[PDB]
Amino acid sequence: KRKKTSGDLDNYDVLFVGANLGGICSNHFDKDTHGKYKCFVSFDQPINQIYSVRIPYEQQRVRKSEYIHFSKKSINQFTPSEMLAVKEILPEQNAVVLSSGRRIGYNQLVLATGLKHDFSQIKGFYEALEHPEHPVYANRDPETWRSAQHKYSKYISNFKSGDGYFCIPEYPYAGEVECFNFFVSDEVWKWAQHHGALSPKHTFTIVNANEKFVHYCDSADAFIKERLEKRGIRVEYNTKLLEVHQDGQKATFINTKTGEKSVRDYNNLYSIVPSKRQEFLDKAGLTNGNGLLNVDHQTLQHKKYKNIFGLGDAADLPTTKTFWAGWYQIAVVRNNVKRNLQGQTLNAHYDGFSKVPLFTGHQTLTYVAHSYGGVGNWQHLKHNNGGILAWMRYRSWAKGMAKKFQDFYNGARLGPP
Amino acid sequence: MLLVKAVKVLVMGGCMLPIAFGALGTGVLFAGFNVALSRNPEETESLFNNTLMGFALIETFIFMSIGLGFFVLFA
Amino acid sequence: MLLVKAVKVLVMGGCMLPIAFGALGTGVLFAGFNVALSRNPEETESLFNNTLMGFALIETFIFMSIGLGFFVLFA
Amino acid sequence: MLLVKAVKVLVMGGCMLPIAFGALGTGVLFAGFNVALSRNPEETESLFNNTLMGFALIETFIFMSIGLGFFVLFA
Amino acid sequence: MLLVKAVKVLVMGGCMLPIAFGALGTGVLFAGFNVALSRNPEETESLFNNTLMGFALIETFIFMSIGLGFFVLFA
Amino acid sequence: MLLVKAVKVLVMGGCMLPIAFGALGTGVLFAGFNVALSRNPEETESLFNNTLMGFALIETFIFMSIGLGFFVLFA
Amino acid sequence: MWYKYFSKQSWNLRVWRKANLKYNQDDFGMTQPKYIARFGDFRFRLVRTEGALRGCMFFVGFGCFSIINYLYGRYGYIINESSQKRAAQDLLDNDMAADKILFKNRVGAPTRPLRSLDDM
Amino acid sequence: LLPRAQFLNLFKYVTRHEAVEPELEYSKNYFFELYMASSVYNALLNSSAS
Amino acid sequence: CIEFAFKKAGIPIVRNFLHSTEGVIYGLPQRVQRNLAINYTVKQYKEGKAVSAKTIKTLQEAFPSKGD
Amino acid sequence: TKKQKMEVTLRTPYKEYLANFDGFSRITAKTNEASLVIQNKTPASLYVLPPGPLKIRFTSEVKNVSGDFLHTGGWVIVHADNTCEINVMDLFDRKEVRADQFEKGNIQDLDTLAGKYAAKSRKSTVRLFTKATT
Amino acid sequence: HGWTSMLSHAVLLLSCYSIIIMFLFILGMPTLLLYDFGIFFLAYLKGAGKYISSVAEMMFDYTACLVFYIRILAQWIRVVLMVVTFISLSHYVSDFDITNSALIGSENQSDSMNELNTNFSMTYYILTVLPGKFIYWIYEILHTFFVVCSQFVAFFAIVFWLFLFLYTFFIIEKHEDFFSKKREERKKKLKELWNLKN
Ligand SMILES: CCCCCCCCCCCCCCCCCC(=O)OC[C@H](COP(=O)([O-])OCC(O)COP(=O)([O-])OC[C@@H](COC(=O)CCCCCCCCCCCCCCCCC)OC(=O)CCCCCCCCCCCCCCCCC)OC(=O)CCCCCCCCCCCCCCCCC
Ligand SMILES: CCCCCCCCCCCCCCCCCC(=O)OC[C@H](COP(=O)([O-])OCC(O)COP(=O)([O-])OC[C@@H](COC(=O)CCCCCCCCCCCCCCCCC)OC(=O)CCCCCCCCCCCCCCCCC)OC(=O)CCCCCCCCCCCCCCCCC
Ligand SMILES: CCCCCCCCCCCCCCCCCC(=O)OC[C@H](COP(=O)([O-])OCC(O)COP(=O)([O-])OC[C@@H](COC(=O)CCCCCCCCCCCCCCCCC)OC(=O)CCCCCCCCCCCCCCCCC)OC(=O)CCCCCCCCCCCCCCCCC
Ligand SMILES: NC(=O)c1ccc[n+]([C@@H]2O[C@H](COP(=O)([O-])OP(=O)(O)OC[C@H]3O[C@@H](n4cnc5c(N)ncnc54)[C@H](O)[C@@H]3O)[C@@H](O)[C@H]2O)c1
Repeated sequence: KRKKTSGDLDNYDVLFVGANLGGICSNHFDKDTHGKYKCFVSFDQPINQIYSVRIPYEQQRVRKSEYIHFSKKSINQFTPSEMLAVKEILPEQNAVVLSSGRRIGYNQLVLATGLKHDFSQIKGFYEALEHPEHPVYANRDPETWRSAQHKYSKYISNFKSGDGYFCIPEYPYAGEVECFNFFVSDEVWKWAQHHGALSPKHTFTIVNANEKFVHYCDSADAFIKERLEKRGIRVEYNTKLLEVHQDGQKATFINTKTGEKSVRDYNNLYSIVPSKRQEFLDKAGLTNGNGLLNVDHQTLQHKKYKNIFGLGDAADLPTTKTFWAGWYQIAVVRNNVKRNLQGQTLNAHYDGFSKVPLFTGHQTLTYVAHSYGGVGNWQHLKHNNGGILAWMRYRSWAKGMAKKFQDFYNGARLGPP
Repeated sequence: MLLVKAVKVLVMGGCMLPIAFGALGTGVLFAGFNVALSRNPEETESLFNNTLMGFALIETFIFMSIGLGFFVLFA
Repeated sequence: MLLVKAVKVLVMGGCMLPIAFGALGTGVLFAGFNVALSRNPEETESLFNNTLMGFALIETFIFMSIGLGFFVLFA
Repeated sequence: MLLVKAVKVLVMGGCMLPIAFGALGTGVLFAGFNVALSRNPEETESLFNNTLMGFALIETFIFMSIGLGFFVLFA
Repeated sequence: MLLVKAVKVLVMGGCMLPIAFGALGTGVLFAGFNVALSRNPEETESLFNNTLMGFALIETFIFMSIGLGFFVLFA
Repeated sequence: MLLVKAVKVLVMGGCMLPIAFGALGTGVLFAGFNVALSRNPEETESLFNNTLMGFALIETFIFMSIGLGFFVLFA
Repeated sequence: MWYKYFSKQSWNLRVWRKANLKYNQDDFGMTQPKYIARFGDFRFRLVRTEGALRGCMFFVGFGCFSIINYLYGRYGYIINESSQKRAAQDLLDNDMAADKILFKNRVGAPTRPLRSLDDM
Repeated sequence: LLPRAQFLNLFKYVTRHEAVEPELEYSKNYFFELYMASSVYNALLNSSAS
Repeated sequence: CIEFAFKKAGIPIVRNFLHSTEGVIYGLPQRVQRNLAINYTVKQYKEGKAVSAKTIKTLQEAFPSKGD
Repeated sequence: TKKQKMEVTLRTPYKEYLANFDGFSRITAKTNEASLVIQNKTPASLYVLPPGPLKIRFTSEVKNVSGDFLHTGGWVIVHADNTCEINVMDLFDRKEVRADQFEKGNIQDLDTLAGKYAAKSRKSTVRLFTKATT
Repeated sequence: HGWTSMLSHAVLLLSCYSIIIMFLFILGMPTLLLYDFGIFFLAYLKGAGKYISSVAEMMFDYTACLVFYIRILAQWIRVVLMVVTFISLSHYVSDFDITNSALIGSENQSDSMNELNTNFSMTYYILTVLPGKFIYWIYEILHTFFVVCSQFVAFFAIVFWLFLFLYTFFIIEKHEDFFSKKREERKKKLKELWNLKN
């Protein structure tokens, strides 16, 4: 019946930059308008790892097929796609130039470039993460690993002895609460000390470059720091990982507060991949300070260049950069963008809702729900100390969530509401 | 009562029907995996993975049937 | 009572249905293994390995039902 | 009592169901042997040795059914 | 006796099921022998012997059923 | 008694099952013979003889079935 | 010079106590799942291998099955005797109701059970 | 021109152009002759004309 | 058969076409007959060791085979 | 990336008949297994044609060619860019068949494993050519 | 068994014991094979488990151990066919027709010789009925030969040959290779004698 729109055009009326969240919006943007518009999508990476199930994945509760998804799947068939990153953006002309060089015009622009991982911020990190034996671990799997490599699942298991370091980069970074696995490791490593699998002379410290774990929610961060001390874990703030030596297992840390760098032997190193601001967004005069998009906190519309929007992680929003937060940010963009093409007003406001689970134990978790003002809902930090209630919620997220991201990309299942 | 009870255990037996088709369905899947391998054995790991995956989906139905069985046997 | 028992023994007989499909399912898997072998007899090892592995899953369902049979027969 | 006996014998008849499928599975297995043989007769021995092996497993289930057959008929 | 004898003779009718599948397995086997013969007629006698040979494995189940048939028909 | 006679005539009907499978088996046999002839028409006479021969084996099951039927119908 | 004639191709395995130590138990078997709890971890920690564990549970299973089968014979009436007395009188109540509504011919044979639904 | 051994190992990877009328085991060796004879036949003409 | 002629025997495709036309060379016009001709010389190269004349072209002379 | 409707090339080591032609509508030949038909949009594939007949339909009559030939053997390749090339050892028309001139001294063969297939093929082509004339 | 006819009151004594010996020692062959594997015997049969539950695998391991024996015991039904098929032939031969009409100068005058003996069978007896009895005879014996010859092979080819091909093997790796190098050195020591062509 309907024919697939053309991709070999000079300009469009809507343009999405991103496939993880920029694809879910496009697929949602068409069904809301019934395909009255021709929209183009342009991502950079071919694969989208489901970081929302990263911890169940490290527990091998989620197979590699249910954790690895291609970017094409998120985008529908009607809308064309091309894996070329934007080389520059000219809001004054309402156009976008790609790496190849083909100028493309637009009427409304949606940016979902999020936070780009930069392994080069830490010398020798990627080369040690790719080694199938070295005890250096990270938050995502490199693209060189095949289906037979399961090094990701050996961070907690293969910690027989030595000094362990869980490093957190400088904010802004991706995976604030959905990649914190220092509560499950403690429970698993508490058993190893009981029957001798883990040497008694070991050291585990959390190297947090930032001053607080959760920046836009004081209730959650206060709970974390409260629980970390109750467990007996040590932390070091203002310190960020700088270099990793794969030969002698040396980790170079630096205290940004004092500027004093040190070298520490490691035997099990985990780090959340650090992000990096993209210059093409700063050269166009769109980001503000840190490098995030300067957009409205309610409508997500950019301050200047009203024809441009922004959501996901690249947006500067006083909230936790989660995925469920994206579910409420795509429903707003598809609404406002629908109103800009019709000249109508923008009646869609984003409340700042964000929902991400915090794994408090090997098989227990609690949801970190909070709005813009850090105010939590009925689910905020409930059944946190374990129990039958937290046990069931854990199984619902590990054994029943990865099977849902297939529909989200297909379109069979939309957001929560 | 006993009549409805007789049908309950009777349905419980019917669950062995997919078990039969699951056996036949497995032979066909692996028979193709063999032929698919002799054609181009360069993709052992690939074809092999795709094989077991499909088989896993089959056991889903098999377990689903048995689950339906005990359920209807007591509900 | 007596009839429910009569149905139980009958359900036990129904277990011989996968036994039938397992024979056909086996002949098919070994039929392709022959052809798959003649097409590329150099790779006897890999193909042959996949045959028995597939056979295992096939017979696995066979005895699974037999277990289910005696279960319903006494439970 | 007399009823379950009439059912016991009735189940024993069902044991001839795999006896039927085993015949069909054979014609299919031997058909693949001929085509596989016509394809590459130089490797007959290998193709052949695998044939009887498969068939051995085929009628094994057939005998297995007869076992359960007489069991339920007398147990 | 007469009641069980009625189901006995009925079970004996079940033995005519392999008689059906044995015919189909035959039609399929000779089909493979013919098509396989065309592709490589150089080994006609070889294929021919294996054809009838395979058929012998078909009437195996046939006689087995009839034997098992008359047996339970009187045992 | 009277029912034993009724099941006997009922079994006699069961003999029409191989008559059904023999028809399908025959069509399949000639289906392959057609394609087989097109592959190597130089030996049409050889393929043809093998075609009817296989069919003769099919009618064996047929005569075997009705024979059993008329027997059980009168014995 | 026996090591001169030793073939290093036997280093493919490291056999110790009838087990190869170069076995990827982290990717295959009952030991692959990393979501195992405190009990399952302490169980594998003791035996170090699923092949040895399965071997011992093979015999320990018959012990438990043969024991619970005895306790259910000796004991058991403590929890099921009520359901047996229930089905006893129930089996007599329905029998007594059958004789009331059933066609008995000149001999005591229910020759017309299909007379109606209640008779069936 | 690459030798026979290198040609066969390279030809087996052929999957875009189907070869089922003659099976790949036969086609690989046949088209090798065409690949080799074509160059030889062309070379002789150029040299003979020169 | 072109396939088995190469499998069970080292008969190249070109030699097969030659043997194929061998029986029909006279039926074909003289234009084609002059094309089906192979005559050259092969020497094992010392001053005068060997001088082989390749003229048969159908047997194990130009295109050797396993059967020969 | 892609090519126009189609292009066919029929070449022979001693003469080139069609360097590139687009008027033809369909091609049919006989392979070892069965007869095939190659026309526009035919997917990529390789073929090897024994010494059989080759018939090709022309939308516009081409000079000096009849459209019906008997080749002694050739290779066929259908490139990815919707292009098929026919290369045969030699080509001629049926009108120049000159039947009944076969078996004129080349009947003698050698009893070997290779001579067996040699005679086998020679007989197969004879029966083919005899039918091709009809 | 002919040479054992006078050794006892049962001509088939040595045969009735051997079928039992043949059964018990074949029954112990798999049991001794598991003892040889050791405590890991279940991995030798089924391989690596799938579920973390030991109770779950416990059931899948009982099946593999049962199947391990069923492959053996289920083959004794082949011996039942060979016996049943052999007895049916003896029953047909021992009950085959023999009368005074085939005897030369019979003295059994009381065995239907002086009685009126008609029948209700087809006439032309030696052309119609008597051949048919021989036709069935040829079927009983051809069906017997084909059965006993076939079930005999399938029994030993499955109980011993195939059974041991599945659960046993030989390694290709070696631990010591000192014959290969000693033969080379020895061949240089005898180089002069070989030059004389022995
Ligand atoms: C009931 C009738 C009884 C009849 C008489 C019986 C007599 C028996 C006598 C002998 C006793 C048995 C001996 C058993 C050992 C034998 C040897 C052996 O087998 O090896 C060890 C073996 C080890 O097991 P395993 O297979 O290795 O473990 C599995 C995984 O490895 C484990 O993996 P994991 O370790 O990694 O993690 C496990 C778990 C995580 O585990 C945990 O985290 C739990 C740990 C908590 C520890 C808490 C400690 C508390 C402190 C102690 C007390 C302190 C006192 C405090 C003060 C008190 C003051 C008074 O994670 C999970 O999520 C598990 C999956 C989800 C649970 C599935 C359960 C399904 C059951 C459904 C039944 C529903 C019934 C509801 C009814 C409720 C109300 C009645 O032990 C057993 O097998 C136990 C026996 C199991 C038999 C099961 C048979 C029954 C099947 C289900 C029947 C369902 C009910 C039917 C009736 C219903 C009627 C209403
Ligand atoms: C009516 C009767 C019907 C039944 C008839 C049955 C007749 C069958 C006869 C079969 C022959 C039996 C003879 C067995 C000889 C055993 C000799 C021996 O001891 O040598 C050891 C030998 C094992 O040594 P290995 O394999 O050479 O090497 C060992 C590795 O080096 C070791 O490496 P690893 O160090 O890493 O291993 C770790 C450890 C792992 O061990 C574990 O799994 C751990 C278990 C947990 C322990 C509890 C832990 C509690 C922790 C509490 C912690 C609390 C602390 C709390 C904190 C405290 C704080 C202060 O492994 C072990 O050390 C244990 C291995 C020895 C287990 C012995 C199992 C066999 C017992 C059989 C009992 C039957 C007796 C009667 C026999 C009757 C004969 C007429 O045992 C065997 O090999 C057993 C083989 C059995 C094969 C035959 C199976 C026959 C199956 C029959 C059933 C057929 C069913 C189907 C029938 C169908 C119809 C017919
Ligand atoms: C201008 C016109 C002038 C002429 C016009 C008139 C022409 C004459 C018209 C005829 C009038 C009626 C004749 C009445 C007088 C009969 C007197 C007599 O001695 O009969 C005794 C004789 C025995 O009866 P019986 O002693 O009274 O016992 C009473 C019951 O049978 C007892 O009941 P039961 O059930 O207990 O008995 C068992 C039953 C058993 O059940 C059976 O009946 C067995 C049937 C199985 C065989 C059936 C197939 C036979 C034909 C196959 C040929 C087919 C070829 C074409 C195939 C095309 C396929 C589409 O019977 C027997 O066992 C009989 C065994 C003795 C016969 C076997 C040995 C014979 C030797 C044959 C060798 C032939 C070589 C050539 C020699 C020629 C000169 C002698 O009666 C007959 O058999 C009647 C025969 C009628 C002929 C049937 C058709 C024969 C076709 C042969 C074609 C080949 C030759 C072509 C010639 C073409 C000429 C144009
Ligand atoms: N835990 C982690 O480390 C992590 C990392 C990435 C994403 N996530 C999850 O993903 C959720 C949403 O992800 P997101 O949409 O905010 O960002 P993203 O990580 O999904 O990347 C944005 C998409 O646009 C592409 N992109 C980036 N720069 C581009 C450029 N110049 N040109 C073209 N394409 C470009 C990316 O390849 C990607 O397809 C987040 O809420 C978070 O939960 C987590």
